[PDB]
Amino acid sequence: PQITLWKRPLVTIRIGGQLKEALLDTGADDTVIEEMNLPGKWKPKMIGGIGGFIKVRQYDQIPVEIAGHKAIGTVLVGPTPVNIIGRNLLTQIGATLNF
Amino acid sequence: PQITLWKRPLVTIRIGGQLKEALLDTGADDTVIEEMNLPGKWKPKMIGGIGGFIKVRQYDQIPVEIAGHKAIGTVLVGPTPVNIIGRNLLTQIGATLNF
Ligand SMILES: CC[C@H](C)[C@@H]1NC(=O)[C@@H](NC[C@@H](O)[C@H](Cc2ccccc2)NC(=O)OC(C)(C)C)Cc2ccc(cc2)OCCCNC1=O
Repeated sequence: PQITLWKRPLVTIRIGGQLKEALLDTGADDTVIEEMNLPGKWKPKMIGGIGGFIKVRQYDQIPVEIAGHKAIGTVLVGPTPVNIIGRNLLTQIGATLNF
Repeated sequence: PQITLWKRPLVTIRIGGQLKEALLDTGADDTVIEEMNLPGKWKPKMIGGIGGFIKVRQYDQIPVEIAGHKAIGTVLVGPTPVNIIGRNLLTQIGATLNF
C-alpha cells in the first residue's frame, strides 16, 4: 500500500504468534520491539538513538509479519516507547520512500 | 524520486542559507537539526527518542528546501548526531511509504 505521513505510520505486525502495533521507521537502522518473551537464544547488545544508549536483547532470524508481508531477521527487544520496524526489515518487504 | 532503504535515506537540505545532509525519518514527529545559530525568537522544548530526552530550541516558520522541494515549518535545534527531517516537513513534499 501507499502510506501518507499526516499521521504516524503505525501498522499491525505479528511476532511470536502475537499481534502488536509498530512504527515504520526509515530513520532506524534496526528493529526495536518492547519487552516481551521471544523463543530462542539472545545476546546482550547496546544501541543508541536521540537521547542516548540503551541495553537490548538481540534475537536473530525472527519471523515478523508486517501488514501481511513476511520478513525474517534480527529483532532487538528493550525499553522503547513504541515498537519500531527499522530498515533491516523494511528492505525485506520492498519498502521505499517516494515523493 | 524513489529512495530504497539499503542505506540510510540521506539527502541534501538547505536551511538558513546553508546546505546540509539530513536523514528522512518517517518515525520522527518533528524535524531536528544539528546545533546552528539561526536568528529569530525560539521556545525551549524537550523531545524524546530511544534512550531519553534532549533539550532543544524551537524555531517556527523556517523555510527548508529538501531535495529541491520547498517547505516551511517548525525546526528544532539541539545536540543531535544527525540532522533529522520528520513528518512535519515530509508531508509538505508529498513523501509517502510504499510497499
Ligand atoms: C528526532 C526523533 C523524533 C523526535 C522521535 N522519533 C524517533 O526518534 C524515531 N526514529 C528514530 C530515528 O530518529 C533515529 C535516528 C538516529 C540515527 C543515528 C543516531 C541517532 C539517531 N534512529 C534510531 O533511534 O535508531 C534506533 C531506533 C535503531 C536506535 C523512533 C521513535 C519514535 C517515537 C518515540 C521514540 C523513538 O517516542 C515518541 C515521542 C516522539 N519522538 C519522536 O518522534
